[PDB]
Amino acid sequence: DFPNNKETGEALLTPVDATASSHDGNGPDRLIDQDLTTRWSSAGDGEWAMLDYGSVQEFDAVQASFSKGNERQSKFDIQVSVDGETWTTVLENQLSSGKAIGLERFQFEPAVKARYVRYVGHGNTKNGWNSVTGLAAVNCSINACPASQIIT
Ligand code: NA
Repeated sequence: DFPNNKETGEALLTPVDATASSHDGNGPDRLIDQDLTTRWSSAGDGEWAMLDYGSVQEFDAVQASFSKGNERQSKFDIQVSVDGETWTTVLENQLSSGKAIGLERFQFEPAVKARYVRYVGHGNTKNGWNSVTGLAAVNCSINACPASQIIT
């Protein structure tokens, strides 16, 4: 329902750091490697993974791909922050499609200011695991927001 999305745009920004509240060895670096075969995994409600973009940027969406994303739905919020201390929730009570392993986009408007973007997990529809294979913040005004990342 965002009709101004485009199929091409500028390169996605590269985070300067990716961190997490915890993980099982499958660390948050595996969010940012453009590889569906690697994941961040952390069990429990409220565990998080955070991307630091190094400076304040504007974003109106995330794209995320989910472990076993064709078998179960992941539950999550997205928060952002200018300073890394005060957080704003931009997406709440999100649910992945449960219908694909590739990138899915979760978009809002308008774009907001953020240096730091974080995925706050609430497990999945089968169990408490937060297991994500890819995460990136995006700005649909300047980056591609492909129709193929709307799953249904
Ligand atoms: Na990965």
